[PDB]
Amino acid sequence: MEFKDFPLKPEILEALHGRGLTTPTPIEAAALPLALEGKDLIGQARTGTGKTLAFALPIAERLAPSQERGRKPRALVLTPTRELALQVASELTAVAPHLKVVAVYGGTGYGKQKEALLRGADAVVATPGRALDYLRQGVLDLSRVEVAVLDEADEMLSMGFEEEVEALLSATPPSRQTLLFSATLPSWAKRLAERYMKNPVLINVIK
Amino acid sequence: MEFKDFPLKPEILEALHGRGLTTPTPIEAAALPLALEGKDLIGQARTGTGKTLAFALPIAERLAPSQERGRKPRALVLTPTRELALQVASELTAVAPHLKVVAVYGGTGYGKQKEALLRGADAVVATPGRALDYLRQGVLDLSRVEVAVLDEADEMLSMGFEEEVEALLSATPPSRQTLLFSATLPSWAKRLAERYMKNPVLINVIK
Ligand SMILES: Nc1ncnc2c1[nH]c(=O)n2[C@@H]1O[C@H](COP(=O)(O)O)[C@@H](O)[C@H]1O
Repeated sequence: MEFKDFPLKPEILEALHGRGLTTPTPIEAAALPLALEGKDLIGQARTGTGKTLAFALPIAERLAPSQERGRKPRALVLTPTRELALQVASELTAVAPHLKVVAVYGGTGYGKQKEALLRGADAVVATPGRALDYLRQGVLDLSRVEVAVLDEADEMLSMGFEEEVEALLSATPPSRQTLLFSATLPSWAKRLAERYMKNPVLINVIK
Repeated sequence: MEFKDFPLKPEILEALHGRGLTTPTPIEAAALPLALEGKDLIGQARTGTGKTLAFALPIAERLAPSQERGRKPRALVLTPTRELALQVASELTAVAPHLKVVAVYGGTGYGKQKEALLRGADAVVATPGRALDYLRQGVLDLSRVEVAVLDEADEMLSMGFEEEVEALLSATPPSRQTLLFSATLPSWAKRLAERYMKNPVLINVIK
């Protein structure tokens, strides 16, 4: 199946087409039917392998546009690094032209990102330490998150973000959809699946 | 996604709708994009009903009608039990109305099944012992198999059919597509995968 073969809004298919994005990777191909219907998934694939559309398209498809000033984000993507936050945000912004996407990461000041959150966001793509700095401040409100994504969860674990990731997920409604990407499914990932996911389907494309 | 949302032939969708089946189960939904594109998959789902369309629809879609007298099957579905051979043959028959499906199983004589095979077959659904016996007789020819399915591999193991299943797989062309369904993924299944499958994606829906 090409992306054209999935039940995607015409505007999303045209945004894909324009970027030369035609063909889901195998993890995407298997994940999309479930993810598009709101189901929780664990995607296990070789690190850095392409899987972004497995969560970006479900976010694009699930979230209608909003103009409401100071609205809280309806999608949260946690990723380990600024570099991945910037790359994912860019990919998501391109496939969800209707959504306000804000990247959040430390190693710079608070003002700029604080002002974006306070203005409005539909999707936040965040490194966990900086994201948590915001929740306890009262600036990041996670009470409307509909879709949470854990990107490169093994790296988040190796970096020592376990407690931050958990606290951030705990600040979201358990009624959300959760998508977990882990190369190796270590004990922490399995704890996440048990504590923070609902009957998640495992898709493993490490051949 | 409903079955109508996949790229299936209209006559196959009509066959499904005529059986009252509109919606894939999660295993079916996640499997179909890859299976319809000819890729190998391991589907980990509970024993019993709920998985047939993950292999029956790819078989229906992949195989064009043929009228050749005495033709050899292009799909082989192995089941652990005689009851399931009959059940799966019936299910496949219904969704592939353009194909001749022949059930092969013990617990009865050899004549009717042998006559059916000699007349010709597009798909054979078999228990492993009877299938290997007909292979040895030169009645069942597996040289044209394009799709091989192992439905309920765990029971095949517990019943002691490992040798027979491996011999049958070995008798088919390695160019084929292979779909393996297992509730537990025991070692034997993993070694079958390693030997007989091509970079399979694993999809585990067990709750
Ligand atoms: N279906 C798809 N087609 C093309 N590029 C994709 C894709 N899904 C996906 O995530 N990408 C990109 O592929 C990148 C990874 O590619 P890699 O490093 O494995 O060559 C990801 O970071 C994305 O930028």
